[PDB]
Amino acid sequence: TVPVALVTGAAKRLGRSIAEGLHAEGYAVCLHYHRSAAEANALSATLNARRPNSAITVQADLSNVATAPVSSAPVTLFTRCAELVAACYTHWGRCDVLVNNASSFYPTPLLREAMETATADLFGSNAIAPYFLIKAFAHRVAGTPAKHRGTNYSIINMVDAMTNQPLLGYTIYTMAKGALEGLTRSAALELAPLQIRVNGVGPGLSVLVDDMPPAVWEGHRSKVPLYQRDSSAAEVSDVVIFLCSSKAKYITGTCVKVDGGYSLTRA
Amino acid sequence: VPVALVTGAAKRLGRSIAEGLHAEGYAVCLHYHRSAAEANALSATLNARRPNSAITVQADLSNVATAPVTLFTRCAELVAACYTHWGRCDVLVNNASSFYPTPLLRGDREAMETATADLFGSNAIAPYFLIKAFAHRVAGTPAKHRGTNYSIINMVDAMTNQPLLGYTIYTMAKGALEGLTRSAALELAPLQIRVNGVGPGLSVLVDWEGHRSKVPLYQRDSSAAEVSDVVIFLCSSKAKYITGTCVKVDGGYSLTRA
Amino acid sequence: VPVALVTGAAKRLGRSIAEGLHAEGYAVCLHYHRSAAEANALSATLNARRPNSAITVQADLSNVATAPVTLFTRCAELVAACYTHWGRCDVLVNNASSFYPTPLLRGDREAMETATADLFGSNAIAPYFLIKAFAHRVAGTPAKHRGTNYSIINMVDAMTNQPLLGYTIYTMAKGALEGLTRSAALELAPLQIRVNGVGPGLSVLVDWEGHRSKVPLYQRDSSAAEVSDVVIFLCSSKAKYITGTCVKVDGGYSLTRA
Amino acid sequence: TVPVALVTGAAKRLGRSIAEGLHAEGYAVCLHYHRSAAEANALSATLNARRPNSAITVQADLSNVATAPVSSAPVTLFTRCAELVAACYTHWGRCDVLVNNASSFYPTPLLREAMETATADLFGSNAIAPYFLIKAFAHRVAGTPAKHRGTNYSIINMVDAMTNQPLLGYTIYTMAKGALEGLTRSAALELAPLQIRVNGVGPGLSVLVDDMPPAVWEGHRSKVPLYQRDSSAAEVSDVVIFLCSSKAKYITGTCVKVDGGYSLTRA
Ligand SMILES: NC(=O)C1=CN([C@@H]2O[C@H](COP(=O)(O)OP(=O)(O)OC[C@H]3O[C@@H](n4cnc5c(N)ncnc54)[C@H](OP(=O)(O)O)[C@@H]3O)[C@@H](O)[C@H]2O)C=CC1
Ligand SMILES: NC(=O)C1=CN([C@@H]2O[C@H](COP(=O)(O)OP(=O)(O)OC[C@H]3O[C@@H](n4cnc5c(N)ncnc54)[C@H](OP(=O)(O)O)[C@@H]3O)[C@@H](O)[C@H]2O)C=CC1
Ligand SMILES: NC(=O)C1=CN([C@@H]2O[C@H](COP(=O)(O)OP(=O)(O)OC[C@H]3O[C@@H](n4cnc5c(N)ncnc54)[C@H](OP(=O)(O)O)[C@@H]3O)[C@@H](O)[C@H]2O)C=CC1
Ligand SMILES: NC(=O)C1=CN([C@@H]2O[C@H](COP(=O)(O)OP(=O)(O)OC[C@H]3O[C@@H](n4cnc5c(N)ncnc54)[C@H](OP(=O)(O)O)[C@@H]3O)[C@@H](O)[C@H]2O)C=CC1
Ligand SMILES: CN(Cc1cnc2nc(N)nc(N)c2n1)c1ccc(C(=O)N[C@@H](CCC(=O)O)C(=O)O)cc1
Ligand SMILES: CN(Cc1cnc2nc(N)nc(N)c2n1)c1ccc(C(=O)N[C@@H](CCC(=O)O)C(=O)O)cc1
Ligand SMILES: CN(Cc1cnc2nc(N)nc(N)c2n1)c1ccc(C(=O)N[C@@H](CCC(=O)O)C(=O)O)cc1
Ligand SMILES: CN(Cc1cnc2nc(N)nc(N)c2n1)c1ccc(C(=O)N[C@@H](CCC(=O)O)C(=O)O)cc1
Repeated sequence: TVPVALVTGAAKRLGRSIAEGLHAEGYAVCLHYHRSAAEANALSATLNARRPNSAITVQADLSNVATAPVSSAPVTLFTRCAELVAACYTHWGRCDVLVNNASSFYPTPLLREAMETATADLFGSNAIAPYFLIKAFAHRVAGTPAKHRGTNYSIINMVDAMTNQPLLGYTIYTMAKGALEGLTRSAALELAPLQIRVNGVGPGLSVLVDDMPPAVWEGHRSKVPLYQRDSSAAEVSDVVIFLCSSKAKYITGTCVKVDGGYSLTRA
Repeated sequence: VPVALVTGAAKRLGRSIAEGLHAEGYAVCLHYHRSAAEANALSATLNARRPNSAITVQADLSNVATAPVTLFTRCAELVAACYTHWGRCDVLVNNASSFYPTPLLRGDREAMETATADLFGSNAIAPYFLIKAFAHRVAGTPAKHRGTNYSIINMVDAMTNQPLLGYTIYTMAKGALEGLTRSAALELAPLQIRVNGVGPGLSVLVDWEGHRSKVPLYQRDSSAAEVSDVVIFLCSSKAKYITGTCVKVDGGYSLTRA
Repeated sequence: VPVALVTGAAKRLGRSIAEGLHAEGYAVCLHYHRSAAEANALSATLNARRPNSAITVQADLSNVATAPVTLFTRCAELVAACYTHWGRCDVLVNNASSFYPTPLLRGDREAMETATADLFGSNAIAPYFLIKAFAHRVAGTPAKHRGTNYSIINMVDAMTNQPLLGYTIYTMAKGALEGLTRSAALELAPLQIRVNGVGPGLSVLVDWEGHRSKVPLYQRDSSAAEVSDVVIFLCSSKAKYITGTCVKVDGGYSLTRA
Repeated sequence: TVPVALVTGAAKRLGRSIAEGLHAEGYAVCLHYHRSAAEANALSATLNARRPNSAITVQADLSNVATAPVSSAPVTLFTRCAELVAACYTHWGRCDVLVNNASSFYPTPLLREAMETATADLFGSNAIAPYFLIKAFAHRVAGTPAKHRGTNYSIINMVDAMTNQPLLGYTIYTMAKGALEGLTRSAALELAPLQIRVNGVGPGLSVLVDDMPPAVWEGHRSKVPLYQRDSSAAEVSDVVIFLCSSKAKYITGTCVKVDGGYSLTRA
């Protein structure tokens, strides 16, 4: 049987490595994107060239805002999330794995309309959208006759090993990852009767090159105890792939740091 | 005369905190949403004990616009009310909180959206804006006239790490509130504003034998004072080196397993 | 008149805790190992303030036999000393602790063995036996005459989760002490004995700019009182619902990263 | 190249599944035992029959006590630990992985000579021995010319997902696993310059059958959220095997619970 994975924010960086890793194990993957349409579609062609009808793309703004319909009233985040899960059942009749990877990240310093949009985008992508996606995912397994349910349902939330040692100026982001840790434990307990495992993976510093200038990149990366560098995308994605595997079937409600020991440091 | 702003101060733990802060000598702003009678009464009682020592401000802390006025603005006005009235705000206790189920399994969408805005707003988004407004006011006060003992206390939950079945949005919001405690504690340290949490286990359940009987210490839920006295302590000059920490007040219930 | 047993009470934080407990009215047993002069002096000062309010007992708390006498026996005698003298022991503060490096990399074996016995004994094995002896005495006292406020405070470390390079045995012993706090808090709940921890960050470093300057709140280490006042609070009847918990007193240093 | 793993307490149950799992990946394994000599030696024959010269056995009491020499003065735990690591270099010239699995577990209620032996056995097996074994392991890699060091050194400590919700009456055991968590973080930081990763795996309830009578076994196992049963030995060992793999190379200083969500419960 060919299981299916829905990966949010899958066009590049960590999300693309998670989609590639799952595809390498045999999963058909639904690649969600927000602004990186070209990149998502290129990845999709690359995957379908390797194995036909093994990848599809779907667009969505996961911020906690209402959007205009694509054909009466404004569409809610809840609906958009339900439609992402639906795309998987419509195309392949199942959704075995959900990886909540999409996430906005920018400052919200404590010391007008921008603040409201930042709250909805940072909390929606990192926490409210994952909540609605898990709810739609669980509803679809619950509506599937037991004799037709898959045998290895897994949800992975991408959290952050370092949020307990806050990055100064990123309060809303930090709060939203703490809510995501709370969703991981609450959903793991609640969904355990359906055999749906829910776990987190929390990178420390990963693929810094694209986000920081040389000198800043060098300076951050030097404080990681193990290897004195940021991780590669595969160093993170291989752990997500292992948690979705049948070998990790007794693991639920846990968050695994993939941080090279950065959380063990002190100023 | 120091000033304390207590959210959800009309009754139960919020009332107990206001009383305790009032006994150490603070002037207290009693925020309420639906409990106007109870709020006004408490205020009258406190003013009877010591004139012009209590006021009341109403506000919905759900993350919704009202007749428009955003949540932020409402939060800022609550902080502005302490200044306007008494010219200062030294303590802030984020206690108001909605709490009911949001089951993952089994007009409905609109109610779901109201529930996320109410549970997330009261437990996390409002506390954030309140913290941001409190900070902005301390920063704007010339160093020479600042208070010497600014403390912000967030009421968390000792048991959210062992989730209550069917309360996901609430649990997620308390997790966001723990994050806010650590982040604001770090960022507001230069202004000497301490930010800490207090996490009750089972408290004032009546205001049940199945639940109470599982608490290791005393086999009962706590009284309101058993929690507010901890909150007053954290606000005292003696807990001056304590910041970014959450103190459980749960009789050992978090030490238990099924 | 309640009685407190403070280990490593001769100076620094231990001295500050004894002073603070003495000011709330407790009779205090001042344990010491090598600091006889300082211990005896403190005792004289306290007895000058209030007659027959302080004593001194010497004991090595390393996990070694002495001239044989085991550590357990020595621990039991320390508890027996409070009873013998004043007929009661209501509070126990496990503060004594050895702290020096045990590097993983780069007669030697005998010194390694002395180091494990001293660091593990003082920070964890002694506290265990002391707790076991304290419990045994409360259990043996007819319910009718027990105290009404038994508290055991273990001095932990807010920063052991971000280890100091080269102090493995010490870090492991503080981890064992956190375990003891939770286990004894759960097991001693029926006898109403509370067991909690207090974890300093950087305190009384002189009794350094590199270290101090990294503390978010105040950019300095704490004073002794900034830590002992927390310990006295936990021992007070007002923190009666608090059990099995560790309170950090670190100025936010545990919130930092390299 | 054939890497070597030293597994303590490897004769049965979880330890034997960890040794079997590592051997299946190609490692030569040194099987340490204390009282289960016959069982250790049988496993050793089974492994060597599958692949010659791939398994050896070594005996040792890991309690923090001195023992009589096997040929002047009484031998210390430190020496016995160093000799376990030495056995691997003597036989195969290397020791790539160390799994600290051996552990005593029995009550030490708070409410004569037995207490001293319990303290040394419970703290030695669960914490002091792991400390000395890691120290000997690190010393041997440090003494190996860099050009000859292996490329994937990993130490795994078996901890306990449930020690933060203490089992009534097991104080010394609980304290010793807390010290083992402290050793995991301290050693991960200190050894990171040598690229030696140190992580923990913490089962919840596993292979209960042998340790509990039917009715008690049934009652405990029913409180696990996921599956309402205790785990199998492989459900735990597959996670240890994954953490020793090159795919887990950016993970250090972390403890992964394998508990079916049991730590998420409350009384
Ligand atoms: N990189 C690192 O060091 C760290 C990573 N993590 C976590 O790992 C995960 C992956 O990290 P990384 O690859 O760096 O993440 P990115 O910052 O690269 O974001 C991944 C994607 O999320 C999407 N996204 C952002 N906002 C929205 C939105 N409003 N609606 C829908 N999608 C949105 C984007 O899609 P598009 O481009 O299509 O718009 C983007 O490509 C994240 O959850 C992150 O928080 C945690 C700690 C560190
Ligand atoms: N009680 C317990 O066992 C526990 C409590 N806690 C925490 O302690 C704190 C106090 O607990 P408790 O006293 O039980 O709290 P309540 O359930 O009694 O609520 C306190 C108050 O908050 C207010 N509130 C609710 N929704 C809103 C809203 N949308 N806008 C503004 N105000 C709102 C109410 O005001 P009004 O009545 O005026 O409308 C209410 O009186 C809470 O943060 C709670 O999560 C943690 C764990 C356990
Ligand atoms: N100071 C700090 O920054 C921090 C302290 N803490 C903790 O707070 C507590 C108090 O700290 P601090 O005041 O610095 O402690 P110290 O380093 O000053 O030691 C306190 C005392 O413990 C005693 N002691 C040491 N070894 C033994 C032994 N083998 N047997 C009996 N007694 C012994 C000593 O007694 P004598 O002098 O009479 O021999 C000594 O005065 C400790 O548990 C410590 O780990 C935690 C983090 C930081
Ligand atoms: N089973 C479970 O539910 C749980 C397991 N864990 C942990 O997982 C690991 C494996 O668990 P499990 O298989 O149940 O363990 P066992 O209790 O079966 O013990 C494993 C082995 O440890 C050895 N051992 C005990 N004392 C000593 C000693 N003094 N010196 C040397 N070796 C000694 C034994 O060797 P021999 O037989 O050769 O004497 C024994 O076979 C342990 O660290 C345990 O604490 C944690 C939580 C739950
Ligand atoms: C660790 N990290 C990498 C990084 C890149 N993309 C991500 N994307 C998401 N969704 N989540 C992350 N955690 C994330 N992290 C970082 C960390 C700090 C700064 C940095 O400090 N940047 C600010 C400035 C710092 C400040 O506000 O003081 C900037 O915008 O330049 C950048 C990237
Ligand atoms: C601790 N608590 C009291 C209580 C009362 N008011 C509060 N108010 C707020 N704001 N926050 C709280 N945590 C809170 N807690 C509890 C604890 C357990 C259950 C109980 O087990 N309840 C469920 C079961 C859930 C379900 O199956 O729907 C329920 O329906 O409430 C209720 C209240
Ligand atoms: C917080 N502290 C003060 C201090 C003083 N006495 C104590 N006494 C006890 N019992 N426990 C403590 N934690 C303690 N702490 C510190 C903190 C850092 C360093 C410091 O960085 N030191 C190293 C570096 C280690 C090395 O490379 O060997 C050292 O040699 O002590 C020293 C003392
Ligand atoms: C979860 N577990 C399985 C089990 C079996 N072997 C192990 N072996 C080790 N080394 N470590 C473990 N954690 C471990 N755990 C348990 C848990 C409780 C009891 C049980 O309660 N046993 C006591 C009695 C309980 C009590 O003392 O009150 C007994 O000896 O019968 C037994 C096994």
